[PDB]
Amino acid sequence: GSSGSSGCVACSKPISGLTGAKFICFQDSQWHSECFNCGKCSVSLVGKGFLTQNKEIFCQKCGSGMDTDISGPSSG
Ligand SMILES: [Zn+2]
Ligand SMILES: [Zn+2]
Repeated sequence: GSSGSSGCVACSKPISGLTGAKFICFQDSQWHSECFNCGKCSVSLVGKGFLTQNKEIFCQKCGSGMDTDISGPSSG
């Protein structure tokens, strides 16, 4: 996206380019190590495998899309 610059999606600070910092590039957006985590709990996703549903980033346990039943997790 050559139209402008940006900062860490999680804090908007300007990333120190390729100066040697530890960063992640997901969907061309910028994330820092300390800012890469499960949206539902904040556990660091740096190391562990992450999940992506509804464009959101979650941990395995939280994103466990178990095909339990077609009723239960709804108003009933
Ligand atoms: Zn940050
Ligand atoms: Zn979680």
